[PDB]
Amino acid sequence: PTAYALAISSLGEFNSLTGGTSTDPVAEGNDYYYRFEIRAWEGSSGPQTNVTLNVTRTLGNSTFAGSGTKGVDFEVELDPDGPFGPASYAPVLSADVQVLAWGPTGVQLRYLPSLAPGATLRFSLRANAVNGTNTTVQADATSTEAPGPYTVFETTTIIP
Amino acid sequence: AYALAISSLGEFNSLTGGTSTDPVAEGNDYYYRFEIRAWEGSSGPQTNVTLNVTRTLGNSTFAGSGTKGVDFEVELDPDGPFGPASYAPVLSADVQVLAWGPTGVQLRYLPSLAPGATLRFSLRANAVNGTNTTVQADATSTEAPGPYTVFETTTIIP
Ligand SMILES: [Ca+2]
Ligand SMILES: [Ca+2]
Ligand SMILES: [Ca+2]
Ligand SMILES: [Ca+2]
Repeated sequence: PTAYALAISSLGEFNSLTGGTSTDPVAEGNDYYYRFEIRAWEGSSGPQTNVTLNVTRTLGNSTFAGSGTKGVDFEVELDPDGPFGPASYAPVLSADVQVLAWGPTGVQLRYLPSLAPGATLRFSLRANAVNGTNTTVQADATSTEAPGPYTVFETTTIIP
Repeated sequence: AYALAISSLGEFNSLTGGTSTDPVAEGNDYYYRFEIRAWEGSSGPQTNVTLNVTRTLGNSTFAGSGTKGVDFEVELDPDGPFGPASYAPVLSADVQVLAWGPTGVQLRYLPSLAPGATLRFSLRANAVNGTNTTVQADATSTEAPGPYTVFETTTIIP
């Protein structure tokens, strides 16, 4: 059997930090947002601690924007019962997310509360579009109990 | 003149609608969803818009022999995010299945894809193992060869 497991998925690119519509391609000089989901297995023995997202630009010239302010540069929402219950995504408190790194090529965010079995976190991250070459980002999820690696690669077409 | 985009939408427990999944338990079916999106600034419509999906890691397989409405679905949103028209299924004859096997599928949309329009592809897979499945999805057209590629990953509970 298995004690703990995590999943990651890309949801694509968006024109707003929360709600709004999907985009890609994006015109050079515009802000756009990446969204990723980290999901705890419903069969997990208990809560998972130090659930971390690490996102790095691998290709292209788009940069993660700003200095890393919650509600502007990034947002983290918790769906407490995931797809197993009718509770919706809601923003978490500022004190629940630690910004371990925030730079143009790389961000790292840790969720401090434990993540219950079946619960899902949605991360939204602001980028600045630059160039006529595709931007690719690698997104990696870990917890103390489930180190992974769990990795996706999302690609954005930037119109020059 | 022309440009295309691709995005992963993650994994689902149904071919259309239902809810998001991942992790998946071994022995269950699940569905990958990908979107190909024509640039709204494109000169004209784009022909032979193709999705190629291949397994890069793990043991999960694309399921069945490639029957529309069972193993895969293609939906068109004719104005994409720029207009309030929704996704609707396309006719069986609008989608050419160039390849369909356990490690690889290739699907071509035969009508031309208008500037700003989006295609959403759903593909049935069989979950096997205690190692992550990774799939590579590539989009191409005649006028925007790309290739444009994403890599989506599924946790399989053994
Ligand atoms: Ca996934
Ligand atoms: Ca819920
Ligand atoms: Ca994309
Ligand atoms: Ca629409």
